[PDB]
Amino acid sequence: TEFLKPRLVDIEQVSSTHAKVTLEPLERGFGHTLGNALRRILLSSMPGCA
Amino acid sequence: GSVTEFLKPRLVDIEQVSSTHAKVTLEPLERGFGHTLGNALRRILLSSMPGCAVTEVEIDGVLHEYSTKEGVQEDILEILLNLKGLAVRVQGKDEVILTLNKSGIGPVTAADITHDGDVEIVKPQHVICHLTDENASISMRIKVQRGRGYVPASTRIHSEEDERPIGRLLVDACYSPVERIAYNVEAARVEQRTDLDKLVIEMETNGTIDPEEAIRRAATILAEQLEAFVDLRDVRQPEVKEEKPEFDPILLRPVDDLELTVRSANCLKAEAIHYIGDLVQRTEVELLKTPNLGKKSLTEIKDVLASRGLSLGMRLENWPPAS
Amino acid sequence: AREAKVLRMRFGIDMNTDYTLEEVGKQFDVTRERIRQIEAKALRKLRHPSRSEVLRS
Amino acid sequence: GVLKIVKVYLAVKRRIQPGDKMAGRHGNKGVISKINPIEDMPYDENGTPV
Amino acid sequence: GPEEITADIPNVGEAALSKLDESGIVYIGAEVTGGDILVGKVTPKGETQL
Repeated sequence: TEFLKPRLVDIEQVSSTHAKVTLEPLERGFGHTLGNALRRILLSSMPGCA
Repeated sequence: GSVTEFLKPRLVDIEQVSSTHAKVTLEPLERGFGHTLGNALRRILLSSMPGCAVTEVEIDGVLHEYSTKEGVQEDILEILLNLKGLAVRVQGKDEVILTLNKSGIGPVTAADITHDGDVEIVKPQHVICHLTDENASISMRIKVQRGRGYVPASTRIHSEEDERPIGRLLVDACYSPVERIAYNVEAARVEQRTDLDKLVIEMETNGTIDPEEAIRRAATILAEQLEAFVDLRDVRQPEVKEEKPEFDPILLRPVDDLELTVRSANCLKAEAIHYIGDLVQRTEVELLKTPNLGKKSLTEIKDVLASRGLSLGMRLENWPPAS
Repeated sequence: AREAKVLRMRFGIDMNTDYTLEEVGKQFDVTRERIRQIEAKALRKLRHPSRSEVLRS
Repeated sequence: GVLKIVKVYLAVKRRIQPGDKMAGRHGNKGVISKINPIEDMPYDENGTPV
Repeated sequence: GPEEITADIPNVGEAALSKLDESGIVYIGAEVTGGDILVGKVTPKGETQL
């Protein structure tokens, strides 16, 4: 009728800077959609001072 | 919380070129977002969309989909394929049965379908059949449901209708109402600043859905999916399923597995006896007071129970553990 | 014991030669019907376990 | 031999499963890999995918 | 002994008559899958000892 939600969530911090996040329950293309979206947001749409 | 600037996108003119082709323009957009929302909206529209489609079709005089009918220039398969691309718009239901009766010489279109007050047909000119002789007549029942993302008949092996008559012919479903989706960035001449873009979304559908609810549902799906990207508790699953059956697993099966007469089945269905777990612990005293249950039915029960090893009117006050 | 041996000896298992109601009724004093009674009661015991149930098929 | 025999003609319909040997007309051999949704396939200025 | 085509197949459930007729032959147009019965047939064999 609608859709499902991602339930299994894992996060491993290989330090304070490097990290890995995994989300298992996802439908077709959603992994890539959120992937590219978040990638395009994190690589420019982020504030920060320089 | 007090940071960032950012802007907000809004819907403008929805140029409806045709009943199938449309254009949705989003003007209030920057450069990064205007080109980022493109792929997101495109993918969600080219898949994650509702819509209605035909699932089952029952035709009179036809058993399987590999047969034919007298006076029909097209075989059954072709008719099913013609029902595959049937533009249907159901008002407020999830399953509708459209009856289609038509006789005499001439082509049978979607207009010959009995017009329902809930079903809205986009193209009543859709070719379905071609009756030849004037003595030929066809009467079929079409089932339309509301789903998402293909899902053919091969997926459902037999997980629907335990009996399902021979007349019912299963057809593949093309739920996604959207045919093609394109989008162009383009520099926006927004009478304000200077560095803004207007995400123009070129859309082509079947006419069974309007751009309004289409774009809003798509963005709704994107938002609901981004909702899990807020907090990250890393919730795990408890698992640890119990592996110790206290009683025989057969008692978990319904009375339909007993394979008995129709009368006895109706008596058990009227005596509130669904599973065999209740019949196995029901004495003959209570079975005698059951409406329309004589010696034949009682002997039927004891024979179909003793054969499976079980007895009648036992006691196991552990029902039902333990979910 | 007076039921395990009964079912075991009657249907003849783990002892090769199987005996009848008489040859077991004589070795257990009470003859025929009595030894059949217990033989039936043992069958009553096996109406809950699922091991032999699924082993049937 | 002996007695009666029974023949059963049943029809199945197979789709293009990942692994089917499909080729062109110029000795263009090939084996289908994956399935790949339409939502993530190469497109142009128009909606037309591939 | 000879082998007969019947619907009285030993060790069967309700799935027997589900696809098969009163004789033991599947109806024309029925949907069958890997495991289903098409023609009911039994062969004589005593002894077995058990």
